[PDB]
Amino acid sequence: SGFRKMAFPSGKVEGCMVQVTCGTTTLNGLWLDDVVYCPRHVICTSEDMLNPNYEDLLIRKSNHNFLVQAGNVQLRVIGHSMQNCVLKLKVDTANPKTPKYKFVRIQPGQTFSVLACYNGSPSGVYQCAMRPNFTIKGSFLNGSCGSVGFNIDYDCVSFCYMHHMELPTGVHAGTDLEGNFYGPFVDRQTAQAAGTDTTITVNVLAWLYAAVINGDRWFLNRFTTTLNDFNLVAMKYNYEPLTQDHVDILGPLSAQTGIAVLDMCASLKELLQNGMNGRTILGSALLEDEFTPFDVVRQCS
Amino acid sequence: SGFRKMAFPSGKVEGCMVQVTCGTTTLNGLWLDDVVYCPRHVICTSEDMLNPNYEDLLIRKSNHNFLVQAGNVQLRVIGHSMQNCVLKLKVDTANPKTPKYKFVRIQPGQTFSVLACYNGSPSGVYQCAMRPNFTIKGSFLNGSCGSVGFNIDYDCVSFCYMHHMELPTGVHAGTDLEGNFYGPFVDRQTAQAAGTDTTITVNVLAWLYAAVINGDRWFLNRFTTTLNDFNLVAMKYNYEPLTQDHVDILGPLSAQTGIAVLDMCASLKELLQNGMNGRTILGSALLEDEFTPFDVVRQCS
Ligand SMILES: *CC(=O)N1CCN(c2nc(NC)nc(N[C@@H](CCO)c3ccccc3Cl)n2)C[C@H]1C(=O)NCCC(N)=O
Ligand SMILES: *CC(=O)N1CCN(c2nc(NC)nc(N[C@@H](CCO)c3ccccc3Cl)n2)C[C@H]1C(=O)NCCC(N)=O
Repeated sequence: SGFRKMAFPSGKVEGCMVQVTCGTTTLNGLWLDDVVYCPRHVICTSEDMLNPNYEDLLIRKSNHNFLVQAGNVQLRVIGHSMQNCVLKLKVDTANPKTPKYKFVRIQPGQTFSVLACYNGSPSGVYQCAMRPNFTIKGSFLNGSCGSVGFNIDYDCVSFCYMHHMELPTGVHAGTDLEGNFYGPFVDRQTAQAAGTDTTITVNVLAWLYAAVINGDRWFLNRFTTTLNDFNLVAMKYNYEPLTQDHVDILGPLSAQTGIAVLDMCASLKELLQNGMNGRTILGSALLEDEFTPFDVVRQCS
Repeated sequence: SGFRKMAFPSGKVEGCMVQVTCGTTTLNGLWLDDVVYCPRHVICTSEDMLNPNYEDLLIRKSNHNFLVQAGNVQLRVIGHSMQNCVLKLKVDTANPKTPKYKFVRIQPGQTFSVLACYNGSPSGVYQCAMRPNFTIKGSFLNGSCGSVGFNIDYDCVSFCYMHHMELPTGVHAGTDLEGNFYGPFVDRQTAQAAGTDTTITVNVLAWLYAAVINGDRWFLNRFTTTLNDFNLVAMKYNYEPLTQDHVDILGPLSAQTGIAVLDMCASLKELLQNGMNGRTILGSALLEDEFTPFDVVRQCS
């Protein structure tokens, strides 16, 4: 019983966090086997933030310009290279704490855990979702760059996010672990701003199933809807279209609760049109969209 | 920027989780130095749940009736003893991953991280608060007993909670690590139920300061209030009394934002009396009370 924003246990990722310093710039890196990954803007000088040519900046560096510290131990850099917007620092020691891992890029609407770090030291763990506009609503302060996002499945860490910047609205942008940005953001000074966002409909429906599994039933009704008629309502309320694949993915939660997916859609339509009339679902007075169907199944009975 | 329900990194606690089996009952234990701690109801037989005499149940046991597994390694039990509602199983191996730790009992209104576990294997981490009625609104399934709650300060884990049961409303009850229950709950079959709860006023005020630090200002006003006049409003809305100590504890957040505590109280009074008129604070449409002043300071700029 209960339903919380739950992250994956962070220990396997804690043992990978290091501090990378270049000049007077310090941020976090990720140490896997004998490579340390970090945002390439660690080599950016405050003099040309407008259009850094990173190829130029990096050719002017040697290995000894990179200070890597794992706890109280300094790691000798023996190679450096750029991959898209990430730097790869080869070190002379393989991390003995390297978990089984993968680099996976996630979709908008999928969730992951973030281990926020400062000066290579982990400070907290929380759950986040990739928004439809490829930002994340994180919690990060200055120096958090290089903190990572990840999911864990049977002892294997799938890294999906490395933090690079805060946008003007206070939301966050970064890359996958191959250095490729999520969304149109760039690691150079621009008035870049998050494009218009939408609500993740399949996740709101998953969360309504969580609520029914946990005994919140007040929002149910005897009605059904067609997919097409529901999607006309979704569009009006800035919700993403619900696809037949989404309906199929919600199949197990449907079967467990005995509520057809299009019957739940009729409830969501009524909540969008009427509001909640001062009631709450799973302790929230708004419709929550940062739990996937997988998240609900993992957490709920 | 941003404000999330953030837990402490869980690695130091993951390395302490083990599985304890007695008969056909399995739950989690906590392995620190050469002792494993777990709920004593692991020795309860389904035949007398009504008034188990645990002293009797334990005298009838030997060391070999306790199976302790740390990962894939079985730990030899060499001593067993009861302390209040916890069992202490002495094993022949000190946990090499034991962190610096303390056993601390927390107050209602204080927060902590929970590492939910099943069969000695960690599954997720989340943040929780001790409610004024000494329950916690956790997320736990069958077999979660023995999962712990904790805070971390400069490499030292202060354990404050061990999970023992779900109450009929779906909230959770357990003990400190000395085996003493939080609240009036008992590890025997009763219609025990959570007593009436209240909202943690000092934490709501801390969270309004977080919102101002993060640029949500719409709820501020030019008014002030006296402490006595605010507390008359608090009582009406089932909020805890605000003490002068609470006002003092909010001093740093007051100073950083330039908003006097009693000025923020005037805003909270207006939010209680008027509602939010369809607006949100820090992504919530209700007043959040599970962030302490310390939590806000740790997370915010
Ligand atoms: C992750 C982290 O700890 N960061 C983000 C990067 N960094 C920073 N500082 C400043 N000060 C002027 N400016 C930037 N500008 C961004 C572009 C935004 O358009 C930039 C510019 C050049 C190269 C790379 C980048 Cl990301 N970046 C310090 C620090 C931080 O959190 N800064 C807050 C603002 C931000 N845009 O991240
Ligand atoms: C933590 C955990 O994994 N638990 C909780 C304890 N346990 C359980 N099962 C059952 N089945 C009938 N009953 C109880 N009763 C509680 C008292 C509630 O009044 C009890 C009775 C005797 C001794 C100790 C206790 Cl806690 N407990 C299984 C399992 C679980 O989560 N059960 C759900 C219900 C509950 N009360 O925890």
